[PDB]
Formats: sequence, structure tokens, C-alpha cells
Amino acid sequence: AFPELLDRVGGRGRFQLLQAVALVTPILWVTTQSMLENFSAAVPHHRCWVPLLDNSGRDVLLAVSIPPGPDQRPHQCLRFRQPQWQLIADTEPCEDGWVYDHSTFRSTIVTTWDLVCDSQALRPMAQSIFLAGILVGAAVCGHASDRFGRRRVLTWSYLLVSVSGTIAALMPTFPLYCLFRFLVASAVAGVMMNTASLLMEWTSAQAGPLMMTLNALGFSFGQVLTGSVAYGVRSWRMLQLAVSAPFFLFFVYSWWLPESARWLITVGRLDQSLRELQRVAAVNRRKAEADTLTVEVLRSAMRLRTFISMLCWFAFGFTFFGLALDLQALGSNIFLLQALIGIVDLPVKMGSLLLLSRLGRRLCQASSLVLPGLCILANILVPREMGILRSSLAVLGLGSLGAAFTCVTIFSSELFPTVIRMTAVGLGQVAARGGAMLGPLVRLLGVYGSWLPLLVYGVVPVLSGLAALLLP
Ligand SMILES: O=C(O)CSc1nnc(Br)n1-c1ccc(C2CC2)c2ccccc12
Repeated sequence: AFPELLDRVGGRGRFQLLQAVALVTPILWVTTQSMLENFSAAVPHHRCWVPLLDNSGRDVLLAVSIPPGPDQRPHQCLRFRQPQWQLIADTEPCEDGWVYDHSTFRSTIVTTWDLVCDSQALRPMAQSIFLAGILVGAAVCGHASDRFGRRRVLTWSYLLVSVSGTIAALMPTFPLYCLFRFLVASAVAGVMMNTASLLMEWTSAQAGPLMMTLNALGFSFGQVLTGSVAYGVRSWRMLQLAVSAPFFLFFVYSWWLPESARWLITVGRLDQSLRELQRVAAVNRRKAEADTLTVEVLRSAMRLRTFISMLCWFAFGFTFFGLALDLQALGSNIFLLQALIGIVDLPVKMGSLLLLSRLGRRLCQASSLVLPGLCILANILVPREMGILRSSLAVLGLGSLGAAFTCVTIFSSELFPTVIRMTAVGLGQVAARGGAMLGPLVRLLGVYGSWLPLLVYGVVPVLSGLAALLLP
């Protein structure tokens, strides 16, 4: 009887739009917390400290103390025991600290904790930890909202994000920074899950698509904000503070939004449900049918396809969250990137969807994985002088993976007995959040050659997409 009550109280109108506006400004700043590791953990050019240079012909002094490296650069991990003045065999690891290049970034976490050379694996692990935190928090919060309400959990998760972010920028050692970020990730996962549930709960008939696409396009405008606030704030201790502070301001105003009116009925909190419904009626201005509500009415109210879908989400997480958290290897000008991604994404997603869906439902699913995977794979062959070509195939490569998110959120999930779709979209997101933890771990394989990470990162989407043609 709840849909009839919702029709009696509103639908579309004013409040159902104010609520949407009030819970999407925070989803731009959840994508400034996830992809900040391209600007707060960026490896600059690091050389070895020398007593000759850098105080107790600059070019000759640099050439005599540091042996030449393989990639046409001074060595980043070794120095000469004694100035080899024979240069008009014996090398010792750096023992006086590195010297970094401060020309685009002032202080990253790499600069402050020396996560270079031998201690290199720790950098692709500080992201897998965060994704594991998101995975854990998206599973714990599921069993903590059906008993504590759907609005209180969001309000407290805002405060948790704010406090954990404001604390994580003031730690003196790596292990604690790898734990407070875990807490931030769990709270962020809770925020996203509850925002989606609240967005759908209050809306009927006009929500099947529109509502769950508004969360996914808040991410695309969020990237453009990461680029901008990093063009501006350049340090790393003043970036986490500036990103985590707005969540406290969101927490204060989050005390006025009404709670879900469908959860209040199944628990017996009829009186407050009535208060919430009448309050919503006044904002919606449809104060004509609301006189009907007199407690009693609310008292009466109180396999192959499945496997194909999971593989598709796994491939989005593995490839996107591994190749996008190192946009320093897909080209240059990191600030210009992370902003063209969303601007490409929205026109690309809309235009690709409109044209391809007319071919068929399976064709759109197939062409949204093989195309970006092949675009990424065809990036190795390009020589490192057509930057427009190497960067363009990267921008368009990563942007087109963002249309797989949409073409498997609404257009798909019908490939089942078709009762209701909130059965398997949930199980799909478990895979995508678990392929992201098994994500940047592939980037640990930069040794044994450097082409292999990109090769795997392009092959996996291609095989996953080509397996979708085997539906029967
Ligand atoms: O929880 C989920 O949404 C399922 S996978 C996941 N886990 N953490 C995050 Br953030 N994401 C994310 C899932 C999907 C997107 C699509 C391209 C627009 C994201 C874009 C930017 C940052 C994170 C994203």
C-alpha cells in the first residue's frame, strides 16, 4: 500500500527534487578522496644525495658522482663511493636520503616517507588497502542500517568521514596513515550505499533509471574537481584537510532531511512516519489528500547469465581502478587529465548508448568492453613521441570503460526471471569492489618488464567482453 500512499502524498514535485540536489553535492567530494593518490602520492624524479653537490660546472659534478641509468637519466638508486674523476663497478645504495624534484608538487607522501627504490611495493599497496576498506565497509553497513534507520547512518557516516579525513592528514608514520584511510574508505562506502537507497526509497514510477544514474554522473563531475583543487592546493597535508572539511558542513545540514517513510512502517514507528509524511506534504504543496492519513491506513499498510554479469563488473574494477590510479604513466599533464575524463564520459556514454542500443541489447554490452580494452591494448605499440596519440588513446580508453558502468546498471540486470532488479545489481558491485582490491596489485609487476601490466590490463576486458557473445 506504500505506492498508493506515495501517490497520495506526492511524486516528482518540489521535495523529491530538493532531496536529490541535497544528496549529490557530497558524491563529488567522495571522488576527490578516492583518486587523490595521483597527486598526493606522485613519484617525482629522485636522485641520490651527494656530498659534492647539494652543498656539504654542475653538469660535470652530477655526471661524475651518479652513474648513468638505463632510461636516459641519472641513476635513481645508486651513487659512487668516491668521485670517479677518471670520467672526463663499485656502487653503494643511497644512505643519506634522496633528493627530489620540486617543480610541480611540493610534498607528496613519497617525499615525506621515502617510498622509492627498495621500498617501492608499499605504494601500490596503500591503494589496495583503501579498496579493501571500501569492500569491508560496503558489507558491514548493510546489516547496520536495517536496524538503525536509513537517515541516522548517513548522518553519522558524514561525521566519520570528516573526522577520519581530518586526522589522517596529521599522522607521522606510514602504518597509521594506512589505517585511517581504511576507516575513511569504509565510511565512504556506507555513505554511497545509503545515499542510493534513500534516493530510490522516496521515489516511484520515475526512478527506475534517472535516480541511479544521478549517483554515477556525480562521479564524472567529481574527477573535474580533483584536477582543479590539485592545480590549486599542491601540498598533501593541506589537501586532505581541504577535501575532508566540507563533510562536516554536510553533516550539520543533514539533520533536516526526512527519513525513509517505508522503513518506518515495518518497524512500528507509525507516529513518526505520519509526521514525516505530513511534513513532506507541506513542502510538496499537495496538502489536499494528506487529510486522509489517520493512522489506520498506515496500520493496514504495515545461471549462465548470472556468471556473465559478474565477470563484466570484475573487469571494470580491475582495469579502471588499476590504470586510473597511475595516470602518470598514461601520458603527462596530470591536472589536465582527471578532468577530461568526465567531460569525455558524459557525451561518450550518451552517444554510444543511443546509437548502439538500437543494434541490440547484447550488442551494446559487447561493444562497451571490447572497444576500450582494445583501445588500451593498442597503446603499447605507439612510440613515445606521438603524445597526442598516446594520451588520446588513454583518455578515450579510460573514459569508455566508464560507459560499461552505465550499460550494466540499468540496460542489463534484466537477464533473469525478471521479478525485481535489486537482487543482482548488489552482487555485481561486490565483484567490482573486490576486483579493485585485486586491482593495483597488478601494477606491482613493473619488474620483469614494464609492458606486461598494460598488456594484462587490456587483455582482461577484451576476453571478458568477447565471452559475453557466448550467452547461449
Ligand atoms: O561502490 C561502487 O560504486 C562499485 S566500485 C567502486 N568502489 N569504490 C569506488 Br570510488 N567505486 C566506483 C565505481 C564506478 C565509478 C564510475 C566511472 C564513473 C567510479 C568513479 C570514480 C571513483 C570511484 C568509482
